[PDB]
Amino acid sequence: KVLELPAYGWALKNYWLQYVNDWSLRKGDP
Amino acid sequence: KVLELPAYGWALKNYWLQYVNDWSLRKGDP
Amino acid sequence: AGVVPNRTSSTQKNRVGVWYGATSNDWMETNSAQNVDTYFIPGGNRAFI
Amino acid sequence: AGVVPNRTSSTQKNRVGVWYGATSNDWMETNSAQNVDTYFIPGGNRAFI
Repeated sequence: KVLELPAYGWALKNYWLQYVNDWSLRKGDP
Repeated sequence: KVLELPAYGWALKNYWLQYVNDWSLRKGDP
Repeated sequence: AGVVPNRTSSTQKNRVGVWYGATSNDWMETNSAQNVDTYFIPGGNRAFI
Repeated sequence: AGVVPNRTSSTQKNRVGVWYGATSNDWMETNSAQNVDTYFIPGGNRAFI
């Protein structure tokens, strides 16, 4: 029988590329 | 029997939103 | 193909489906996004092809 | 689910398929695009989900 054992102990790290300078508000501008 | 008649004569017109000011090369700069 | 809806059992409007293969929405990324309007999502999303 | 590949007839590696529903490419649009690099496409295209 397959019991519901706990999940794998992930070794987690943060991998992010922050969106900066609010350039989406200035699309198509000089 | 179905023949191969000329396609519909559409009244085509140009609808475009031009990409301007080369903003894709400055994705993140102030 | 000489297909007119409801002309025949196989051309009934409830028996016709559409499949499309798309892998990009460059319009939303580049052209439509220079000014977001009321038709941004209907006109840009690949769901509407 | 206790699924170990190749341990039963129904879990042979060539008999398993993957289906995913995605409707956005936000990373490609905004984050990954601030500096296009070697993993832009493999890391931003929905085909790789």
